[PDB]
Amino acid sequence: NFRAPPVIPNVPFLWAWNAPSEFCLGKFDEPLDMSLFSFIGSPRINATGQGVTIFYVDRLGYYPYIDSITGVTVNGGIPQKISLQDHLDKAKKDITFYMPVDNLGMAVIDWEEWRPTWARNWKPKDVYKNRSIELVQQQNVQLSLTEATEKAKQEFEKAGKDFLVETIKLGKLLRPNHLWGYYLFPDCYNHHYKKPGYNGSCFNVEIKRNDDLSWLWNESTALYPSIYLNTQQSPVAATLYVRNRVREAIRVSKIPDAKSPLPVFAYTRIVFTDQVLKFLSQDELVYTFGETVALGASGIVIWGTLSIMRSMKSCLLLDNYMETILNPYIINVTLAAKMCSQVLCQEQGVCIRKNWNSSDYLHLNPDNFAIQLEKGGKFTVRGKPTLEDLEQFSEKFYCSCYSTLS
Amino acid sequence: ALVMTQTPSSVSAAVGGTVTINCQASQNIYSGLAWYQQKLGQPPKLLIYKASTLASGVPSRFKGSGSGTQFTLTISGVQCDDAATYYCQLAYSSTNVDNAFGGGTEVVVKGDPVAPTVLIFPPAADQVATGTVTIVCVANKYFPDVTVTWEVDGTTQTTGIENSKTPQNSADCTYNLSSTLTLTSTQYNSHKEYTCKVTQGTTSVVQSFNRG
Amino acid sequence: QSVEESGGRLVTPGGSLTLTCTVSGFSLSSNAISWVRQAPGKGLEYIGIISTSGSTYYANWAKGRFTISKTSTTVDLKMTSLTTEDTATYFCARDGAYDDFAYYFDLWGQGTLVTVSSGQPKAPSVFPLAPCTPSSTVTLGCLVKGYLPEPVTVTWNSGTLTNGVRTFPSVRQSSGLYSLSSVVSVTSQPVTCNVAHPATNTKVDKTVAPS
Ligand SMILES: *[C@@H]1O[C@H](CO)[C@@H](O[C@@H]2O[C@H](CO)[C@@H](O)[C@H](O)[C@H]2NC(C)=O)[C@H](O)[C@H]1NC(C)=O
Ligand SMILES: *[C@@H]1O[C@H](CO)[C@@H](O)[C@H](O)[C@H]1NC(C)=O
Ligand SMILES: *[C@@H]1O[C@H](CO)[C@@H](O)[C@H](O)[C@H]1NC(C)=O
Repeated sequence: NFRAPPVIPNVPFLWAWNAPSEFCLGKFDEPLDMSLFSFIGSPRINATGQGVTIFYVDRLGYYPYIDSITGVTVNGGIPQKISLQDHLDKAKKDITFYMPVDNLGMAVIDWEEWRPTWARNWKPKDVYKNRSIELVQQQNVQLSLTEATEKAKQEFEKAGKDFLVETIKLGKLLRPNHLWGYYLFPDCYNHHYKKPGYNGSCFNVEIKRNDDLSWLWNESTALYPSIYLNTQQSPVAATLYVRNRVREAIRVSKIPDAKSPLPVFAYTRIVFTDQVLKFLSQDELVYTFGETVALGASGIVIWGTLSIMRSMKSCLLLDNYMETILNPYIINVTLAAKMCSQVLCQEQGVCIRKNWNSSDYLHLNPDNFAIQLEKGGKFTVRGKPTLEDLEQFSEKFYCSCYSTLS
Repeated sequence: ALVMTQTPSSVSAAVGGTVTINCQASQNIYSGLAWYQQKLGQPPKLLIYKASTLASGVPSRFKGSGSGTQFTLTISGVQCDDAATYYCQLAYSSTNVDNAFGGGTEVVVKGDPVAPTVLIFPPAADQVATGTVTIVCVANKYFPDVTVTWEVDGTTQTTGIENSKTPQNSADCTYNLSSTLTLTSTQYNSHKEYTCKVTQGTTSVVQSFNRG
Repeated sequence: QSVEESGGRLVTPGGSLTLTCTVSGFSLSSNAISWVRQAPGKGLEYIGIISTSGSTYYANWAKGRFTISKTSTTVDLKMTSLTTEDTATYFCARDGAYDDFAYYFDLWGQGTLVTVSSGQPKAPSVFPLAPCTPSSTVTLGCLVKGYLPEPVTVTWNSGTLTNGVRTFPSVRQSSGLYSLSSVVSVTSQPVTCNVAHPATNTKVDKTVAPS
């Protein structure tokens, strides 16, 4: 099983940071501790941070959506009623605006209100089917409710897929030095983690759905699944959940090309999705990031809000998190991965675990190494590996080829 | 137990191109194996700083090659300038169980032969009164190695022979040898003539001296 | 940069000893340091290695006896339970940082001699060697005999007569005593031998003139 080639040379595992924290000047007036970060993005509406731009629902043309909260239908609410000619024109206007100069980066299109496959629209997303029936009734009265509901599915699938394929293809052939992709695709659906006898193993039908959603993967360049966490799970439950999500995200990458699979930039968060103020301790970071470094992903993209990046106390707390927990772990895993490559593979790629249903990881043995901070904030790594570390890695782990270094 | 074995332990190859000194192992070692060179009386010198990569200052066009558990260092250009003893060392920080350095390899160079010339040195004053006497024979610019014999007024001693041999030359691979014989004062006064003999074969060099 | 050993001396069986290795031109937190020994007429043996993080690795024959340590400038070795099997010359090697995950030593020192015996020190006895038709060029020599610890240095005319010098390796005897000889050649003005023994700290001068 091969793997994608690195976008930036001398970096096999890449990090992206997409949050509006570009304003706050960290601590001691130092603006940026982002040396480890190859790509830095800013979602502010007027901002022009090239690295990782992202077009939300409110931009990039005339995207239709019925607001779930009490609100009005916008641009029709269904992909059936859209002009499909003004959309591409305003999208061209937006593409001209948000990247006047062509530069390397990844653009993500954040559109989730409806899902382009029928039968994934259980409550509260049943609305897009209600309307999808009644419109047909307003065109023909011969057909009963059964026939109207049947023909509803043939005015939402075609509509949505012709929407998104074209919204990409005005991006892929125009400014191809960027990396285009939709947010949160694929998905597997793990919501049964409270019932007894829980194993996160995605149910059969969801795998069938994403397997037959194969038309979209042939369009985008990069994938961006979500490996979010909440505080209702247990250690084993969280490990299995993350493991299976990422494993599916890696299996869906075999289809668009079977020799040089895509880049998977795991969209993650450093905050619990149930409590949006409590960070992840190091053990949670293990089965969030280390389970990703150790399964073959091309990199990790973190995401934020303004919830933890507006107040100055928030700036201080995030500065402490960066200087105590996150950056040391980033160097830990990255240096483990680069050492794996250079020693055990001769840099033919990145190494991937033998049996995934296991708690093996890519970490630096504390009895040999020392990751420290010298004065000035530039990290330094001291120490070299022993032979026993390489032996245990070469038994647990194994390597595989790159897309260019086979 | 990481055991690393060197074969050969001494190589004798004339001017031309000589063998690749080896190194074995028992635990898998990827590429952390270094080779060193040490002339007699001097600290070693780093020649190959991986299984294959040469360091700056290696004009003898060495080139090492290998991986896995068996490794070699090839001597491409050998003359009378690259005579020393070579070594292999595992380069990763030693495991709990280890044995890094090998048994060592030695290089014998058979250059152009030379003729020797024996110098015999009688024991000056203030040496016979102290109690023990010595006779010194020095063989200068000879190759290959010789054998030393003595004739003490017709008596060939067997005990009391000390030999010392120089490192190989950096001009013509020539050797220099020093030999000493030690005896008691009464035994020295018991005879008159001494003869030091250096032997290579059909050709033999003899020096002699008699008291008075 | 430089690496210089010190501390090698004479010791008695059953005791303990400490060697030091001094550096100049770099720092010990960026380059590592290794200790190796060589028994007379045998091979190099690996005693240990010190990483950049303070970790110390030894070989299994040495665990329980040897211990390394670092300072701001000097790296020291300490040993115990000394027997007759520990006589050697001790080197100090520095890692030149050619690789990011392995040690490779480029800069070496000179070496310290450790002698383990139950005796007491002696001083050498220096004699002249002058041959008994004479030519314009002659060969003279100096014989050094009977000294317990190595090494003994011999020089000619304050070192100015540095042409045609020939110095020979020492030899151990059955009484625990050494020997050595030196020779030079000169156009026939008398030659002078300076013989120095640091261990007994004696300097002896000899004037050699042909008979
Ligand atoms: C690199 O990260 C790993 C994982 O966090 C560290 O290994 C853990 O270290 C803690 C601290 O002592 C132990 O309690 C755990 O048992 C270790 N293993 C795990 C969590 O699987 C490792 O120490 C880090 N490297 C350095 C140099 O700090
Ligand atoms: C329309 O939506 C409501 C809730 O939004 C749901 O209860 C109802 O069943 C839907 N209509 C149909 C025909 O499913
Ligand atoms: C995983 O979950 C489902 C439960 O329906 C099933 O595939 C299987 O029984 C489970 N595996 C276990 C419990 O090992």
